[PDB]
Amino acid sequence: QGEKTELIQKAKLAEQAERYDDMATCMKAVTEQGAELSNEERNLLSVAYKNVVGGRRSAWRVISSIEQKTDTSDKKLQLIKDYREKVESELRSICTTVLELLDKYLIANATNPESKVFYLKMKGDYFRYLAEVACGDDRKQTIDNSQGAYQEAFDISKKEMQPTHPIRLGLALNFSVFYYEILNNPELACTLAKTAFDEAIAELDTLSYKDSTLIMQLLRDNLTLWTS
Amino acid sequence: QGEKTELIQKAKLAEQAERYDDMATCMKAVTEQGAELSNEERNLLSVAYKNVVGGRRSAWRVISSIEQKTDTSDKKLQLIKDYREKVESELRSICTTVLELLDKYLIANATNPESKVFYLKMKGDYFRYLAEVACGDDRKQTIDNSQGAYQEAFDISKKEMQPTHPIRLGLALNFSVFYYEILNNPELACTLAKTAFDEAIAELDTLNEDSYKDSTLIMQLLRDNLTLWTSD
Amino acid sequence: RSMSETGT
Amino acid sequence: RSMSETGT
Repeated sequence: QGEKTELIQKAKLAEQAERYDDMATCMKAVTEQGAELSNEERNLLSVAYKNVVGGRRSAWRVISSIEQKTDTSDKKLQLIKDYREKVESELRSICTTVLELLDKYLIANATNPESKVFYLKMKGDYFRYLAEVACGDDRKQTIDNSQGAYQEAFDISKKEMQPTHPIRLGLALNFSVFYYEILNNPELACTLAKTAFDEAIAELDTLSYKDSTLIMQLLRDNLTLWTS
Repeated sequence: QGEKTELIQKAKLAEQAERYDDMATCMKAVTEQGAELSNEERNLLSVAYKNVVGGRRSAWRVISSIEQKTDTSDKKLQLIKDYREKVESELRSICTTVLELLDKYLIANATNPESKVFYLKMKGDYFRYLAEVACGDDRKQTIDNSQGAYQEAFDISKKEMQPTHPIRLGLALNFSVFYYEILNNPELACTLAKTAFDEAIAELDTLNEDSYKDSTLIMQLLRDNLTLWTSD
Repeated sequence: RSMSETGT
Repeated sequence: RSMSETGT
């Protein structure tokens, strides 16, 4: 469409300028046209929201740490909490926006199994970011939602994609992070990452090799950290 | 005073969170309380808006660089210009906000030469950022407003201010950049930077003892600029 | 720290 | 590579 080209061009401009809120608006607008995204469009959408939500996650982490070190009956503590809650509501709004696009357009209209794994993984990621800042019954539901998406993504990728495929490696990576930081199960996080590494290294010829290698390096970085 | 203490608290939280739009919002509200800013509050305001305007400038530089590289007949040329203009508008709004803060509150209520220099340098900076994106006659007008502010800050500081002090050094750094980048007079930019550096070294023994780090780092920026400008 | 895909 | 005070 005459507009879809306009929107992607703005998206690529916004990306080079590091205006990720503009990038996300353009890519969200492309998605709601209804047509399946190309690999290029898919990556622009992922890069945009990764950066949009990433800025709030880092802000939340800074504020919560300050909060955890502040005294109880200290006057200045309520302001800290209120600021954390403001940042929290932005993060939730961003995550629910992404999850909406996934459920309404992206997962459903995926034809490749590779495309479907990409989006199911994205679904797991954004419920995981919600689970990072959830508590109570809220936390239990978001965790199960994140797990459900990762587990389905995991199964498809094990049946349809090769161990060296970057999307399968990247899903193993983020699924292991889920086990380590959300479920707090480090041994299972280690096995998930190690298994993916070992299966990929046994086929380094049947290999895009750069992105596989760099993801496998993140897998092993985590493993070294976790086993130490 | 109750709200002012809250506003500073939130300003400092937003800074560590790197939420500079929030930080600038809080410091603008403090400035509009009308009272002369302490040195801490003054720096908080400067950091907040430096980050806020700086993100628009870096984006502007990227977009303008792409546009300069685009054929004049390209389909997407107008889209690129449209996007540059959107960012220019944000940039001009931020500069206009700082400039009106400077002229209605900060420069107006300054009662000492140091605050005068600080705020007139800031006036010079934000008019310079306006000049970076101006064309036609308002380029000439923003250039003259930026230079006039820098020159007055410079005259006051040469008379009243210790030459090694970070405020004096930062003014000379930014004025030298204005000569290099805005007036495109590289020889005068070098001399302005070199003269400031030399006078700072000569008066090292009267440098304020709690400015050692900042003076060392700004002197180095002067030397780095000099090295670059006198190479190619 | 622990790294996810965004570290790439 | 020209730097102003924001470089600090």
